[PDB]
Amino acid sequence: GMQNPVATVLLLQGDLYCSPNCLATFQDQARRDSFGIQSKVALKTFAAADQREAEGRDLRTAYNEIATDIGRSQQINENIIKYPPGNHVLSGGLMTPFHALAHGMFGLGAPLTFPIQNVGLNVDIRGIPDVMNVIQSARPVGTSSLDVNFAYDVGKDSNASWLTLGNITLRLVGTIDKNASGAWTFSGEIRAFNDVYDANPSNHRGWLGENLTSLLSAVPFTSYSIEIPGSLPVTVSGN
Ligand SMILES: [Ca+2]
Ligand SMILES: [Cl-]
Repeated sequence: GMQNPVATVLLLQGDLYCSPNCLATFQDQARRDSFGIQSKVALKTFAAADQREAEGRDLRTAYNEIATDIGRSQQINENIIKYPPGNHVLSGGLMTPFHALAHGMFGLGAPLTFPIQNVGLNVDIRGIPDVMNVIQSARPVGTSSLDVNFAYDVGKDSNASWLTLGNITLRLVGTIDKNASGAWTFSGEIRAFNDVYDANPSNHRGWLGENLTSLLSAVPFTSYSIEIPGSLPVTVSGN
């Protein structure tokens, strides 16, 4: 099998970590070794696997391949997988909040990218009064412009992404075509402002739970910026 027991345990735990049981299983591991080697190596593997999912790979395949590669070493220390130095990208998948968590403890404060299309937004503008108020403000019949920003609870769409981002600020930018009737169409795009990730584990207590938050309170962290590049084209109409 593997050249070491850390990789062996990773492969054994694949069915649980690459599932909805990931958090509970990781909490149990962290409790067992006091956020020790196996826990740190698991967390780094999650971040690596998420990175690979962001690049187009299958999560479980990516996870298994990283564990297998760790398995080529006879060593068992926490550096048998290194948190890489370059451009980290969040996939929006199962392991994304773990990747963000990993980044606060291993990423040296470097910015991370969360492509807007990976977040899982499904913004219903008609459900946002401050935006609808601006839409339906003093406008000429014909074409006019809209460019406004609004807070958004990402949990409206993805409890998961929420674990990483919480609230963010979105920008709606485009043009409105309106009738002499008062019927209108908006065509444009949603963009997102950068989000500060506060890597203090007390900010993550609800998700991480009592024991893990306690264990991580002892570990150094550096907060960082999450860049949320790109645009989501959208169309909205009303009266
Ligand atoms: Ca936020
Ligand atoms: Cl070793």
